[PDB]
Order: sequence, then C-alpha cells, then structure tokens
Amino acid sequence: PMKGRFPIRRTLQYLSQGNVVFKDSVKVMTVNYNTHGELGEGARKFVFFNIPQIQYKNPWVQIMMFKNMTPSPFLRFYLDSGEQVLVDVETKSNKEIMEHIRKILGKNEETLREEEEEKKQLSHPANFGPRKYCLRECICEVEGQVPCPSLVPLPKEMRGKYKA
Amino acid sequence: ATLNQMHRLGPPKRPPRKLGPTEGRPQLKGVVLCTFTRKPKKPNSANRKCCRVRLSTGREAVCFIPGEGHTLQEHQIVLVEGGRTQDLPGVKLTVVRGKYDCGHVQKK
Amino acid sequence: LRRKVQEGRLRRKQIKFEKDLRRIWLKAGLKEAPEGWQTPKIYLR
RNA sequence: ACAUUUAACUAAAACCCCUACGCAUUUAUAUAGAGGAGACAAGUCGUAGUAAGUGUACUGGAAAGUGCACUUGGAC
RNA sequence: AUAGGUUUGGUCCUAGCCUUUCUAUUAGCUCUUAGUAAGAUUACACAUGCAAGCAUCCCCGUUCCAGUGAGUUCACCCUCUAAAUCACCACGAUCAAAAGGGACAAGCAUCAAGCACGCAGCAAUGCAGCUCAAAACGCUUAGCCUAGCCACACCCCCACGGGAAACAGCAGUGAUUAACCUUUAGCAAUAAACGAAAGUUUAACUAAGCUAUACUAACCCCAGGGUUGGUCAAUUUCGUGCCAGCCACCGCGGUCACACGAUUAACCCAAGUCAAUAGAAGCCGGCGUAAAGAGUGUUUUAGAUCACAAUAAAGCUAAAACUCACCUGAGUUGUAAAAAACUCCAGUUGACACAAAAUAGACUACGAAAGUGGCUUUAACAUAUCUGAACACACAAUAGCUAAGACCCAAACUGGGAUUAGAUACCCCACUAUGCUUAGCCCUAAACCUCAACAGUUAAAUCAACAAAACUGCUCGCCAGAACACUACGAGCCACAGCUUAAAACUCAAA
Ligand code: FES
Ligand SMILES: [K+]
Ligand SMILES: [K+]
Ligand SMILES: [K+]
Ligand SMILES: [K+]
Ligand SMILES: [K+]
Ligand SMILES: [Mg+2]
Ligand SMILES: [Mg+2]
Ligand SMILES: [Mg+2]
Ligand SMILES: [Mg+2]
Ligand SMILES: [Mg+2]
Ligand SMILES: [Mg+2]
Ligand SMILES: [Mg+2]
Ligand SMILES: [Mg+2]
Ligand SMILES: [Mg+2]
Ligand SMILES: [Mg+2]
Ligand SMILES: [Mg+2]
Ligand SMILES: [Mg+2]
Ligand SMILES: [Mg+2]
Ligand SMILES: [Mg+2]
Ligand SMILES: [Mg+2]
Ligand SMILES: [Mg+2]
Ligand SMILES: [Mg+2]
Ligand SMILES: [Mg+2]
Ligand SMILES: [Mg+2]
Ligand SMILES: [Mg+2]
Ligand SMILES: [Mg+2]
Ligand SMILES: [Mg+2]
Ligand SMILES: [Mg+2]
Ligand SMILES: [Mg+2]
Ligand SMILES: [Mg+2]
Ligand SMILES: [Mg+2]
Repeated sequence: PMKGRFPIRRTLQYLSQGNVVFKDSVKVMTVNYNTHGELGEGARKFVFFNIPQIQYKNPWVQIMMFKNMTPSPFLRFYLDSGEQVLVDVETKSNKEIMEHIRKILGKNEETLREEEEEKKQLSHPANFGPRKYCLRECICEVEGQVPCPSLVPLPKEMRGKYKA
Repeated sequence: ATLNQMHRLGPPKRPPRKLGPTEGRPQLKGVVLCTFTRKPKKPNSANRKCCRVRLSTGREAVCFIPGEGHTLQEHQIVLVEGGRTQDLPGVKLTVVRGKYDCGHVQKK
Repeated sequence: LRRKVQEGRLRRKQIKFEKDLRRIWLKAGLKEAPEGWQTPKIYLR
C-alpha cells in the first residue's frame, strides 16, 4: 500500500480539494505551532492536513513553519504593501483556521468565477487549429461543408489534374 | 525505503540499454574473410556452416549461414542480421539469404 | 614486480599533483610558484 | 604603444598602432612484453580416526598440517 | 497486464530471461486501381540550371521566406527600455532587442572539494570572504517544453584576419550507409518585396511526377507471406537417421520425426506478410536463512511525534611451578609398546615470580561493543524527547609489526627419538617467534541473538517454509539474476602483494 499515515494527503484530488486561494497581496505565510499541548491541537492538524492544500492552490506564496518558539500557535501573513496580519489559532480547530483565513485573505467565489469566465474566452470555439487548442482542425469537419479529400475523393471537375 | 529516502534518491535510473553485435542497426554489410564450420555445445551435435566477416564498422565477427548449402567464398559481400544461434556460443550474427552474393537456398 | 608498478604509479600520481598545482598558479597569472613554495612529496614515505 | 588639425560671406574637410603557440597543455590511438576472466572442452576419450567453520600467522619429510582466539550453522 | 513459458526427483518461495500487444526503419519474398498524407543514412564533396527584385534615377528589399540538427540550459515569466507599426501635434497602444531578477534536459560522486569563485565604502582603501554531499567543480550524452521555438549558415565558438573557394535553397550528382523522390509547370490562389497605381518578381507556395511508409475507399477476372511440439490458432505421406538441418524460451533430429527437407491439408493476417533492429510499458517492493541491518557509540544540518565478573591506576598473594640448600636412594622421564633425553637425576623438608587467577559460579551480573570472574584502596560507569555517518570524533577479541624489559609454563617453526615399505602431519624429547609489562602501530572475526534504533499492540485471516509467536507507527542504513568479484582501476589510510570503498567487458538461463 501507499506509505505513511493518511496516504490520501498525497493524492492530487485531496490537494485540489483546498478552498483557499489567497489574494495577490499575500506573499508569505508563517505558521508557528507547538508539537505538544492540547490547546494547539487543531493547529497541528492544520499543518498536517491543510498546508499541502494551501500550497497547492497558492504555489507562489512562501509558506514556512516554526515549532515550539512561542507558548501559543499563530499564523502571520505578510502582504505586498508591507502590512502584516496576525491570526491567533489557539483553541481553534483546523476547519476553523481554514474558514477564518479564507474569510480574511481568500478570494471570494465571485472573483474565482470571474477568473474562470475570463479563461473561457481564450479558447474561442470558432477558431480552427490543433486539438491541443481548438475543437476542430479544419472547416471540412463541419457538416455540410466540402469534406476532406482524404476520406471523400473530390469530383473530377474540382481537381486540378482534370482541370488542366 | 522511507519517503524521505525515496525523495533523496529520486526516480529509478534505468541503466542504458546494451548495444548488440549490430550496434543497434537492423542489418550490416560485410566482406567474407574465411569460411569454416563449428561444432554445437552439447545437448546436440552438428557441423554448423559459419563464416568470419569484416563488417562495415570495421570489426571482425563470426556469423552463421542458415539453410542447406551455401556458395560463399573469400571477398564476397554479404548482409548480416541479428539473432543468436542458440547452439553456437559467441555466434550472434546471421547471414541474410537472397541478398548480395549469398543466394537463396536451392530447391530440394 | 608489483612493487615496481606500484612505485611507478605513485611517481605518476606525484607528477599529476605537481602539474595541477602548477596549473593553478599559471592560471592565476604568477609566472613562477609562490615565493618560497616547494611541492612536498606526499605519496612517498 | 598613441594623438586636435584645417576651416568657418551658406558650411565643411580630415581620422586607420604593434604584439601569440611552445622541448607548454589535455585527451585519445597504435606498437614490445606481461597478466587475468570465462569456456567442467567433444568422443570410433578413461574408468568394478583426526566435526564443521571464521579471522590471522607459519610450514623444508606439505596428497595437507600446525599455533592463538572466536562461532554452532556438530556430537555427548 | 486478466497474464503466460522456463530452475527441482518433487513442493513452496525468491529471482532473472523470454512470449502474448502497439508503432517506426531496413531486409527477404510478393504486389492490381483511385484519393490523401509523408519521404538522403551522412554539419562528407559537389558538375549543371534556376531560387530577388522593384521603381521616373533617390531609396527600399535581397537581414525575410526556404534549409539543417553540428553545437547546446541564448527559448519562458517579471522589471526596465531601444529599434519597428499606428497614433504619425504627442498622450499612448501594439510589437520587441540589449541590460537587471527568477525559472529551466539526461547519466556518472570511482567527478568531493572549487581556487578568488564575496562584502563594505564617493573614492582612497578595509574586511576575508564566496560555492558545495539539499551535489559546487568536473567528464560524458542529446536540438527542445512542437499553433511552434532554439542554434548554425564551409572551417578557425566569433570573422578585422587566415585556411581556402563553400547546394545544411530547389532539382540533380559522386562517395558513403542496412537506409537511395523529378536535373516538372505556373505565379491562376495565399504569403513576401517593391510601386501612388494599373502591376512586376519569387524553386515560398500552388498544381503535378516518383515511392506499399501510412490512412481512406474499391475490384469484372487477380493472393501472397508466415505458421502448424508446448507457450499459441492449425499436419497427411514420404525422404534423412545426432547427419542434413531447425527454435523467441523450453527444446527436436540416433529407422513409427505432428519439431529437419519435400508434399498434402489446415491456421493467422492479407496487398501485404513479418525476419532483424529500435522504441512504447518498471521499483510506494524488500533486507534472520534467497541480494540487502555494512563490529561499537556520539553528534551536525535536519527529520519524526514516540517530548554482583565495567574501566583505569597503584599496592598485595593462597595453591601449583621454576631455581637454590641439607638428608636419603640409584635411577628419573617417557607410552599402546619403545627409543632418545636427564642422571649438576629423583623423594621428603625449607626458602622462593613482571606467570596464571581451584572451589564460589547449579550464579547470569557489569560494560557502547570488543570484553570483564584472586584481594585492598583511589578515581569512576554521558544525556529528562527519539532518530541521526564506510569517510567526521572516539573505540574495537585473537593473530601480526616497531622500540625496550620479564620468562615458570604453553607453543607456530627448527632439530632429534620411534615408527610403513614413499612410515604418524598426529606419538616422545629439546627449544624459538608468540602468549606477559611499558610507549606506539595495524583495524580484521561465525566482531552472531546471523533479530538496525525508538514507540506501541495482542486484536485480527496467526502464519509460504524453517529459524526466534504475529504485527503497527517513525527514522537512518542497505538491496534489485548468476559469475566475473571479499576482484581490476581510481581515491584514502603510521597499513607497502595490507585495510576501506568498489566496477566494466566477454559468458549463461538460470543461480
Ligand atoms: S483537414 Fe480539412 S480538408 Fe483535410
Ligand atoms: K524601390
Ligand atoms: K542538434
Ligand atoms: K560556428
Ligand atoms: K502569386
Ligand atoms: K553466534
Ligand atoms: Mg564473539
Ligand atoms: Mg517467472
Ligand atoms: Mg525440470
Ligand atoms: Mg517489406
Ligand atoms: Mg521609440
Ligand atoms: Mg533580453
Ligand atoms: Mg574506477
Ligand atoms: Mg553518498
Ligand atoms: Mg547533436
Ligand atoms: Mg561561423
Ligand atoms: Mg539539394
Ligand atoms: Mg555543404
Ligand atoms: Mg527510406
Ligand atoms: Mg519557375
Ligand atoms: Mg506532391
Ligand atoms: Mg516441417
Ligand atoms: Mg544473504
Ligand atoms: Mg550485527
Ligand atoms: Mg543519537
Ligand atoms: Mg552515507
Ligand atoms: Mg585490535
Ligand atoms: Mg601481540
Ligand atoms: Mg619466549
Ligand atoms: Mg542505527
Ligand atoms: Mg549480479
Ligand atoms: Mg582489496
């Protein structure tokens, strides 16, 4: 079987289940947590289960972790403007931390839908080209248009050999 | 191995495949230097028709002549393909019948 | 006979070491070795 | 190493240097000679006590043996 | 992989090799028509003809298109900002160099150190730094991430200069390779250049020529190639007789050969077939006995969640030896039986170690391991997370080597005694190195509980086998068929035919 505890964490489906897409302001995220102590328990799970998803959805955001440097667990976000956002996570569950960070620094669903609609415009359906970019290669694939000579030989009258 | 060790070592690195007597080519042209016969290794017994040839690469190699009856002499041009002769140790090349000087096996 | 071969190999190793050391100061621009420098014989007791 | 001239009632002309590479350095090929690995060759070839080991060290009456330590993957 | 064949007398396990599938090139044999796509092996040398003009002179273009894959992290993103197009009064958009920041192929660590590779200051100058086992530096391989991009344009990276006289433009040729397209037409379309424009030019391109390389469709007559022991669909008769020959693996052939050759029949695919070659598809599995836990411990950068018989010193000695002395005796030793040897021999008694430590111990302790078992005393047995190294730092039985010393006993070697018919290597006697102490080396063991360290469980189907009940979490180390090979080369070491690390070629179908 897959090595380690909770191997589901190392699947692309789980990594893509993350729901936090940070705004463009967030550059760095430091996660200070304690290996022991019940009060930081949720924070530990946040490191165990949710940091991979956050990083997968935010590849260009620096995420760095620190252990047993302060009595309490906390998150700090550094923004492009120089503003710093501190989120105390002691006594919180990892779901609460995820929801809080999504609320305060995550792109809302409307902005994500707008981005998806903007993406859709790039792949214009009417454009003809390679399958890698277009639905169809050539107009010959459209029903009712003159078909490709590979499949249907063209009548003798429209071919240059018998027009010359 | 642990996940850290697998990450450190990285993906398996398959050794490069070994080039055979033909040096990864379908066939090779050769000039016959001398003809002789060799005896099989034993589960068997025979007098296998073989010939030494200088290949186009310049190396000299022993090749097997298949079929009943051949008319190969010195200085003749042959085409040799791959495929080991299982009975003859060290003979990994076979002459192509019906190409250049080596003619097809005569009927009956 | 392995003594002769081995000592010849040790001599060649010393020569290679000296050649590399010379390469360095030649590339650095110094026409000669560093003032007072003498390559030690490290491969012979 | 090497150098600011002419010209100027509209404005222009003129411009140009000499030195390296070797008995240095890298790798490769060829050649004298020496040495290993595999191939238990094919037959109209031939035949009716000292337990095991691992390290070392020695052997000039060596068809194998001995000294020291250790192991049971022996016996009692 | 829905797997299959093959190790053995047999079973199970492990493990390699091969089969079945899909493409590409070449070869054999065989090939009818039509449409489409694709089309030197070679950055080797090239005969010949064309491939760049336009235009009232200036300019503009010929820096493009077309070609090749030699070299090879120049291609991508961001910042800044030229040239170019359009605004063309610029405001600025588009496009895109140079420069700055980041990203960016494969194999080899037996390429492990690079050798000036950094910083600060206006400068003078000062500091000594910078990269690197999370792979620097180095060697080798390859065009790439394909609406396309990068690099090159005969060579000297470059091209002032030199070699020297250039098809990697189209057609074509020579040589070379297994590899082999016409020395056609037209600018009618699109694109490019030029022109104010009608237009002109273009081996780009368009339309044709050749070729089973491929796709699609067809055919009145027209089917070939391979295969038929198993894997794997399918053999009648003869011929041959371990020969001739055949096989991808296992294998067949010695007078009944479904395995060779011919013939008959059958099977698969089919204008193809399938012989060779090359790709397509690889470790989330293991390490007591199959390859793999490398003798012991510590820690670094990090990762994880488990937060009384030790050893060094000093002293000391109860038995038994050796040596010396008196008294006594003529023999003592030696063994299956003897001979040599000793008779400065032997017995009692007394004195007397730099050697070794009965009994306790039927105990199972101490120490990281190696090891440690006579008595006394002095020092003394790390760490309040865990893991953490062939190489760093400290240790490692026995054997072996330098200097000095001690020598009872034992004892490799060396002599002698005794022995068959080439004796006993083996028994007996004598005596070395060595076993001991001091100061240094060497660094090997069946260094083994043949069980890596920590933490946890006993519920599950307990569980290939045997060994030692079966497992889980986490970390480090190690392993990917056999042999070559506890090897060669490289490197390191107080080691000098020594130790550690450790391959490749040829070979095999197993081990
Ligand atoms: S691809 Fe459209 S006519 Fe062929
Ligand atoms: K013009
Ligand atoms: K290339
Ligand atoms: K060049
Ligand atoms: K035209
Ligand atoms: K043991
Ligand atoms: Mg032991
Ligand atoms: Mg198998
Ligand atoms: Mg068998
Ligand atoms: Mg063919
Ligand atoms: Mg500009
Ligand atoms: Mg640039
Ligand atoms: Mg090497
Ligand atoms: Mg390493
Ligand atoms: Mg290349
Ligand atoms: Mg050039
Ligand atoms: Mg040409
Ligand atoms: Mg040329
Ligand atoms: Mg071809
Ligand atoms: Mg023309
Ligand atoms: Mg054509
Ligand atoms: Mg047959
Ligand atoms: Mg083993
Ligand atoms: Mg062990
Ligand atoms: Mg530790
Ligand atoms: Mg290591
Ligand atoms: Mg030792
Ligand atoms: Mg000693
Ligand atoms: Mg002695
Ligand atoms: Mg360990
Ligand atoms: Mg092997
Ligand atoms: Mg060695």
